[PDB]
Amino acid sequence: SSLLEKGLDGAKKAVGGLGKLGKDAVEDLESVGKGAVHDVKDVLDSVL
Repeated sequence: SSLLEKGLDGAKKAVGGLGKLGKDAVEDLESVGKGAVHDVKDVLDSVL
């Protein structure tokens, strides 16, 4: 019972299967938290 055997196996199936036909979400999920970081970095430059 390894975490890598259940963790990677869970991704390639739930993520690999859902992320594929659901990849369209990943796009809208790529600018979320991933875009919130760089989003503040752009505004922070004006604050300084």
